[PDB]
Amino acid sequence: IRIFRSELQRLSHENNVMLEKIKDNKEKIKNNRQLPYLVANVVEV
Amino acid sequence: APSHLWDIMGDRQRLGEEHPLQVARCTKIIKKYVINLKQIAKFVVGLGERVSPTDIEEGMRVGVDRSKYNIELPLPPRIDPSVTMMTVEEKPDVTYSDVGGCKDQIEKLREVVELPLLSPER
Repeated sequence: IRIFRSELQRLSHENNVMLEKIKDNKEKIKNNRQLPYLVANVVEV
Repeated sequence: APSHLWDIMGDRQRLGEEHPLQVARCTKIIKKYVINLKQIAKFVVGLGERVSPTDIEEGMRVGVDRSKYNIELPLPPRIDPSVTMMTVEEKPDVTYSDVGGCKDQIEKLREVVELPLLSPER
């Protein structure tokens, strides 16, 4: 009984630790985005 | 003689990396500004350092830097035509009293043209 409830509480704690790593990756994406995008025509998908 | 006084600023107004600006026109404004070059090339940039957000208008020539494109100074639009620059004259030799006669055809032109310009409140 306590084992089932302990794995669900620790699951959200592990996601919160990985959430800070994703936020750091989002900052890297924002840093990798620079104002000029120029222009490109997409002729095929 | 006048060139010597302007050579002092030559260490700034010349060697600076700002002045080499690329002139272009902003096609789309998002409030990201889509700007089309003269080489048939476009890009998207933001404001500058001293650039005000209300100075940039739709369909206006906007100069940007040559290396890394960024808005620096706005420019008046319609820069292509060179023909109408010579159409404006200055100080015509014919005066107002050169037209001979007291004929009332003179009084009709001054009231519809000269009067609203000199006395707009009449």
